[PDB]
Amino acid sequence: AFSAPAAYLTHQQKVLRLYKRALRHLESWCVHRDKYRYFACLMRARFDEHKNEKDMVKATQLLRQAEEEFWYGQHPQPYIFPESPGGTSYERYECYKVPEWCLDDWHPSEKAMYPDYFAKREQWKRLRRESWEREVKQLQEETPPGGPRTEALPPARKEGDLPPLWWHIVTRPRERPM
Amino acid sequence: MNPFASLTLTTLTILTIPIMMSNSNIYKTNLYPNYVKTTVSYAFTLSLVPLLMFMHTGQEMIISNWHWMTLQTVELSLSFKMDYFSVMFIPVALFVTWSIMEFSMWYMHSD
Amino acid sequence: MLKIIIPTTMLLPMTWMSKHNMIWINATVHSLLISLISLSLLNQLGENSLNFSLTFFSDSLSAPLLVLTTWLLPLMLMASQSHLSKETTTRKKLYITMLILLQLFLIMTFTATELILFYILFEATLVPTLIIITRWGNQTERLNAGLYFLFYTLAGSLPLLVALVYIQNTTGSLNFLIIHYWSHPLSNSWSNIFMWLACIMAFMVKMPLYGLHLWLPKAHVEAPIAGSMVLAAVLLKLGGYGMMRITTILNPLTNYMAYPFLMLSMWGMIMTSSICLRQTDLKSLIAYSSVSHMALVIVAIMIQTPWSFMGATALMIAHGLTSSMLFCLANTNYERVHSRTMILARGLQTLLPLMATWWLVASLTNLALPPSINLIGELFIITASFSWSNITIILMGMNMMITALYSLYMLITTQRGKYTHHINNIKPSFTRENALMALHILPLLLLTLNPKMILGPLY
Amino acid sequence: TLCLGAITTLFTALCAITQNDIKKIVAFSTSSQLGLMMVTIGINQPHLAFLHICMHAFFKAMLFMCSGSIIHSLNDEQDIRKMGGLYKAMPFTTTALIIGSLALTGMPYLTGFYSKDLIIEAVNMSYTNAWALLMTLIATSLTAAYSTRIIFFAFLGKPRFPPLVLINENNPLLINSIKRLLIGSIFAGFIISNNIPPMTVPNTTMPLYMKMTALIVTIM
Amino acid sequence: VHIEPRYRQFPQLTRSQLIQAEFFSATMWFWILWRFWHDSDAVLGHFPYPDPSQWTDEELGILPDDE
Amino acid sequence: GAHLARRYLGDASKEPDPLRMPTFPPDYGFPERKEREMVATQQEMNDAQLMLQQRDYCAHYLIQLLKCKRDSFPNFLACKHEQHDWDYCEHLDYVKRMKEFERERRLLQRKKRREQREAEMARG
Amino acid sequence: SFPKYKPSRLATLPATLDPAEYDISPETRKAQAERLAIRSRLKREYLLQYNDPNRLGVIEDPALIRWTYARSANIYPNFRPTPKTSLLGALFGIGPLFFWYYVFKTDRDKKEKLIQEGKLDQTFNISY
Amino acid sequence: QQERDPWYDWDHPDLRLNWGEPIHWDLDMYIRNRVDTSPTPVSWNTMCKHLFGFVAFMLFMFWVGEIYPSYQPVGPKQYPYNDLYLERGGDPTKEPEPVVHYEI
Amino acid sequence: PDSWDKDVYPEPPRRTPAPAPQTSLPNPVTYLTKIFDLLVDRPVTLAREFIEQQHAKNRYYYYHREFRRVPDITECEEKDILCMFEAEMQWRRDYKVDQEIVNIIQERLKACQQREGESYRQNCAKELEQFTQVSKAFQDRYSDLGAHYSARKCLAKQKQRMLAERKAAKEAAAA
Amino acid sequence: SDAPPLTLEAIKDRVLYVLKLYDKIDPEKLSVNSHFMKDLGLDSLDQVEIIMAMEDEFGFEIPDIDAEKLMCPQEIVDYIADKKDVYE
Amino acid sequence: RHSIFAVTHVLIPVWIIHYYLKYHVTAKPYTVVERKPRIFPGDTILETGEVIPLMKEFPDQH
Ligand SMILES: CCCCCCCC/C=C/CCCCCCCC(=O)OC[C@H](COP(=O)(O)OCCN)OC(=O)CCCCCCC/C=C/CCCCCCCC
Ligand SMILES: CCCCCCCC/C=C\CCCCCCCC(=O)O[C@H](COC(=O)CCCCCCC/C=C/CCCCCCCC)COP(=O)(O)OCCN
Ligand SMILES: CCCCCCCCCCCC(=O)SCCNC(=O)CCNC(=O)[C@H](O)C(C)(C)COP(=O)(O)O
Repeated sequence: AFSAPAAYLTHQQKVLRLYKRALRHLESWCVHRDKYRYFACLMRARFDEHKNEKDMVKATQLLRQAEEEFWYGQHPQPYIFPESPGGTSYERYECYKVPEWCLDDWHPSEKAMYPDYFAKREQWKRLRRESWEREVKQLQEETPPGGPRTEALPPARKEGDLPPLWWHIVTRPRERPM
Repeated sequence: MNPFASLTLTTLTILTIPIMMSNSNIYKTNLYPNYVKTTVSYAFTLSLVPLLMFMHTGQEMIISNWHWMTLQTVELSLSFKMDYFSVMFIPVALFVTWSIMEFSMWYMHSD
Repeated sequence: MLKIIIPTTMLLPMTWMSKHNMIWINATVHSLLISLISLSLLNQLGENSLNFSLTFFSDSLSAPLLVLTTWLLPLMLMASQSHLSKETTTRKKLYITMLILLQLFLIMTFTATELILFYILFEATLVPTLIIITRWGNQTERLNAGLYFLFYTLAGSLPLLVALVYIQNTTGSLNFLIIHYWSHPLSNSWSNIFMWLACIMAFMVKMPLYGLHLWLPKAHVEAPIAGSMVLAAVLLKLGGYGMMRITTILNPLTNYMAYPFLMLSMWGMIMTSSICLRQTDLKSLIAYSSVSHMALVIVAIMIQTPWSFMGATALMIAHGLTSSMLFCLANTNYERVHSRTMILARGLQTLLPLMATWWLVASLTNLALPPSINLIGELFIITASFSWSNITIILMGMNMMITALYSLYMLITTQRGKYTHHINNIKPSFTRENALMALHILPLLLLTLNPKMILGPLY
Repeated sequence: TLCLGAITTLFTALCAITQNDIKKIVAFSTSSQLGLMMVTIGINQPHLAFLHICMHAFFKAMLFMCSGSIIHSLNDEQDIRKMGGLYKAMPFTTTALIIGSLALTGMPYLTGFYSKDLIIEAVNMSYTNAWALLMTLIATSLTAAYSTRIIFFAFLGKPRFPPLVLINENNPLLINSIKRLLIGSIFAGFIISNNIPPMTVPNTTMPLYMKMTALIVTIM
Repeated sequence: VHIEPRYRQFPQLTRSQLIQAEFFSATMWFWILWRFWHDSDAVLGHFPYPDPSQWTDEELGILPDDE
Repeated sequence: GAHLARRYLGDASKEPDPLRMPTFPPDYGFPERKEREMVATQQEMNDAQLMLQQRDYCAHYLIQLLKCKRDSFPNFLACKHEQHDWDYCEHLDYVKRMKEFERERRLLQRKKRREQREAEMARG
Repeated sequence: SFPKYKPSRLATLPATLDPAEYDISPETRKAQAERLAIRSRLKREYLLQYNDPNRLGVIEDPALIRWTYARSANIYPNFRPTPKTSLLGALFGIGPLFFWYYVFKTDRDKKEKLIQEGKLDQTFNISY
Repeated sequence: QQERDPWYDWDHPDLRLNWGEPIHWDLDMYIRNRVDTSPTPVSWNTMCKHLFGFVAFMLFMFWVGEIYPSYQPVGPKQYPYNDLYLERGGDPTKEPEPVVHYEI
Repeated sequence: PDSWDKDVYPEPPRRTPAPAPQTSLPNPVTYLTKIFDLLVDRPVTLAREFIEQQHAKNRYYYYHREFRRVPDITECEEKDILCMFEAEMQWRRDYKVDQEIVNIIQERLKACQQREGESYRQNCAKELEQFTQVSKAFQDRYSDLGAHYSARKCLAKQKQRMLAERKAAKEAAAA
Repeated sequence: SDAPPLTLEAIKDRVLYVLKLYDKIDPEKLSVNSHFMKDLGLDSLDQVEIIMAMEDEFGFEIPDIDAEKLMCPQEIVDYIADKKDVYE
Repeated sequence: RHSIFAVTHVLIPVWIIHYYLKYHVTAKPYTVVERKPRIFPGDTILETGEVIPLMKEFPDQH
């Protein structure tokens, strides 16, 4: 959710993802810890059996058969973490995340409360306004003429700058705002 | 006169008081959940009486108090039925609701 | 009843004689006072109508419509003083003049005792609405919309005039009382069939019917806020009032002649309810909801039973109020975002809670929640149709489900979810918008307290 | 009505005996109970259905509250595969859930007896559809089948939750509410059943293999 | 009361909750046993089921295949 | 169950029809049948307002039980003899119905066997 | 070995079961690189406006405007009367009307015939 | 829209849409508050077969049990006054056919 | 009370049984009723007494309007608009009164159903018969007029009914 | 009440607790900055198992992307800290 | 102030409802209707004073 993706997934990445999915679904099937450890060790041995294969065609065929077998033997109701895309509390707190710019519309009587917080917010706004031009200049200098080739972004290079496009990453509301 | 009607209507009327008070300076404080729980408890213990009257004498009633509108030969009025089913299910529902609100005072403490 | 007509003709020059920064205040105050005065026509005899003079009379069907129009004008004035802030004084006065003229024509339309005068004013209402739509719109399509809104009306209403004068050459009078007392049956002949069609088609296209509804989405979308209010709240009810007044002479030809129109109304109500689901725009959804409700009203008028008439009157009033409120709610978001797309601004409940409450109440009253007058009218119409035929309920039932769906769909799309992450100009709601919402919604509940005022003469 | 109730209760119990989300299990449980209520209505026993409503409210609400307490204790976790041994970690909720489940299954003298036993007896001795009766009996068995699944996967065995233990139930509000509903689900059936007038002709002459068939299917 | 986490240790219990749970389980079992002792019929039935085959032919009013 | 198995899997003509029953005269094999006695009159049952299904030949014990329950209200455990009497009367009615069912069943089978024997005798 | 999974319109094929990804080729790698470049350029164009402190307003998305225009106003200019369109329009716009007319006419004719005979049990039908 | 990757940093996380990319013609139908086309653990034309078989078998078994009902070996219930003629509707000026029940 | 008339809305003599307790346990509903009386019924009675005292110091009368009898539509000339207007007004008043009569009968029937408890099917079938007669008469009077009803339409329907009755009687006399 | 305000010290302590308890790592040789491939001798499957163990310990799932690039305990604790919004 | 909640949330509403039911709802016919109380053989009616007869001396068996 943070690192920019690539144009494709390599064979190693695909087999690692299959291994993780298989272990998760096996843990879903084997509720108890000892049985899960037994069958996870068996699964690890099964994966390690073809660890040093160098025939790429054979490795691809093995991966295809393994994924077909996994899809046949997948758990219809796999365990999902509560805050995962399928969890029971996936987007539960999205209704409490208010964006920061809303504070700009507060009444002066409301801003009379919390003076120090608004002073700090003013300092942050001044910093962002000062750094924006250097950010955009660095972005326009560090890119090929045909635009960016990937979604990754460069860091701050000299001591006086901040990483480009940092405001909306740093000023996320919270994990649990209210 | 015949406290059956008065109590049966009161147990439903006093449930609406916190809804009317949802605008006063009690809805903006932290005492509102306890206020609603206490109101439900009082409603339940008040509704326990018509149940006793029914289990004693088997008394049932209909109260057509407000005449809403009449369309030709049809008449539509605010009528309440206080037979066995109503006077038996009201206390059970109020008891369950009181328990659920007391539980929610703890389960929803961080909302 | 000149005590209501004259104050509007005095609202005109005082609007034209006001200061540059005091036109809105005077207009709003005196329009509210005129509405309060017009609230005195609700005292209706159960025997017959109030006949003030030889030209103007008031019935139990006319009074709620008059009150609705007189209450509408201040709301339109309140909603119009936001996008007209940058306008010049003369053009603001011209806009208020158009609104005042439209209200005056509507008031004189709803109480004219003679059919030719009623037609004259019911057509005079076209000019101010067309001027408003084609002059104070926003997009380039408004002109086209105006053209439609004109011709779809006129091509349906020019034959009616001929029929009217023909009636005056045969019966000898066009006064409503004489027409009702001296009414005689119409024989089954091609001449009488075409007379029926001529008398019916104008009010059918003014509802509009399912096959003749193409002008309504254009007119309601490209018009300004006040134009949409007046179009969807009162200007649609002109066809229903005209049909309820004119069906007296059409019997017994109506029973044979109503089959195609009833079929069209039912199937088009289903079709427009289904269309509301797959809509990318926000005002078009409300326009098609208006089409569905007016199709239900058409069915009620066509089956021609007292319960159907009561339900038709109640549904007309309730739909006018609800559609006006929905259009205002959409206009607030349009002013915030400067776009009409529904999925552009999302999750507005976390930013505008009170507006979310207003949206919820409007959506609830749109899907006929009991005991609101919307459900009263809908249920009376449904019962009358069931008496007419036991199969009709199926269609009606289907509509109900679809109705709720799309209503909640809108309420879920614009209010719930997460915000768009890149619209940072959603300022807190002003007092004017909240006051407009409250003045829209409170009369609905106050009327559902005492429904007999809006049930028409058949009560 | 009888056919709809029978198919509903059987299908819902069959779906319940497999679910892993505890709230889903109790939701299918109450759906099956509603199906049984409609079965009771279909055999012309409305007062038995009303009594079943009154009895079911108590222990079903208590079961939901116990499930909610378990969920809140384990950092909002609802899958029974990640809740291990709570028999001793949460004693009061364990007792409440056990009592509520026993009342739901038709323990011969709890609040669920004076309703479910009479309903089953009335279904057995009525001119009804045979298939509906068979589905009702199978659903009665599946009720205990999913109840013991809840108990076994939620309170027995070894822990499976995250190592950081935050299990704490020493809060007077939760204890008092669960205690009130527990007293209700223990005594309200006997209190109510003995205080209402007879609204139906009771089934008095029954074969022994049919009088106790509810207990037989529950134990099986 | 203040309860601290354990991190792979048994949670800190209290005497009050234990005695409450034990008392309620005990009273449930006592009520069950009391009701079974006093109203056993409600489980076992009160009146015997007659055997239809063991009814003599005369009380049902039939003739032995004669007329 | 066993009656259902016999009727649906065996011979249907040898078993009574629960819908149309009794199909034999009430005095076929009986020399005298005394009319069943009803204790409570219509007016008492109407005043007590029992039900339209509780107004059988057993209603007297039900009326007595309802009365004794009403006077002894605060203690609801004082009505055991009356409840037992009502249950016993219900049981007697049920065993009477079982007697009628069995009588009809064996009467039908005897009639069919006699008809078969007569046909076999007349075959010659 | 194992029962094959066949996709449908409402249950599509999983990515892990798609032969289209195991059959790698330099052309496919180039295509994926171009797709990633397009997505990255669009994301950069969005983010440059998104984090701009000066701008205050709605970021106008050309894609959304294009979608709404295609769904609303670009339909009639691209419409041609063809046998498929003509048949579909005639059916879906006339057939339901005639079907409902026939159904309601038959029901009302039966009801009127029963009324004329005098066998309908119309008692207590005070309200209509 | 449900099949789209949930862990990607979408510009619109709820709709799972990036800014500027082409939008599906039927997006409002696939907004994942609506019609879902995600892969299923059990293939289509197999869920349909199983569900249709279950419902058809249930309906057929209900019908066959309706014509093979279950009852108890008892006679019809007896009621004292001509099967409660006066209370089951009345008409006290017709003297209905007597219904006599005898002891057994 | 004395407000409504006891013959238009009749009720049975209200026979109620006497309390005959058979236990020494304190009956709780009696204590609760006494507490309710002493705590609620007395203050409201005093308030009503005060309000009636205030009302008695200023009493005025309102009179029920009595309408004359005007010629009906049968003796109205075809094109004489004034007599037709008078007949139409009288017919509408009669229609409203007829509807209120039906309302009274329906209220009687509802009281019948509620009061008789479980034996409602037999005790007050007389109210059912009265409602059947009243509903049949009202239907034969104003069944199929529809909206835009008038005295002329009712007269035409009545004329058709009398013609049908005359034809049926003449045909039956030829049997 | 609810969970205490988790801090960086607790996160690091728990991460080192689970890692040094792994049977493929010598408890006396691993440090905060100990790379898995370089100075611990592990392959990709072991790193996947370590990530799964972290997920089970902290009760949240790390996506497959952003988990391929957590190669030392410091990176894991930093990722958890960034996601859970801890101060100290 | 110990128990003013009862007098402000129970006593006042019950007073208002009792007044409204006693002097306004009851003033109209057929507004509050109670089912006729059950009469058993043996009870004596209050107003009339008559006593219902025993039900036919039905036979008992211990
Ligand atoms: C008589 C009237 C017609 C009868 C109704 C027939 C079906 C009507 C057509 C339904 C319109 C639906 C389209 C518009 C709504 C928007 C779509 C929508 O709701 O989203 C689908 C949404 C998402 O599914 P989830 O499982 O919750 O996904 C969660 C995981 N992400 O699910 C739904 O809401 C679908 C609901 C559709 C119900 C259709 C089936 C109903 C058929 C019932 C027939 C049986 C009748 C019972 C007989 C009783 C015996 C007398
Ligand atoms: C949004 C567009 C809608 C368009 C609606 C327009 C159609 C309106 C219906 C027809 C209107 C014309 C009817 C004439 C007006 C009534 C006058 C009348 O009744 O006189 C008739 C005369 O009737 C006619 O002459 C009618 C002729 C029609 C000519 C124009 C045809 C217009 C189109 C025909 C089809 C329209 C109907 C369906 C349209 C549906 C909407 C698309 C009697 O003749 P007499 O002189 O009295 O002699 C009889 C005794 N010997
Ligand atoms: C419950 C669900 C069903 C069970 C799931 C079924 C899955 C079946 C498993 C069978 C596995 C196969 O056949 S697929 C055979 C896998 N093919 C290969 O290993 C060839 C190339 N190997 C490498 O690149 C590296 O050694 C690598 C392994 C990536 C490690 O690298 P790291 O050092 O970077 O971790």
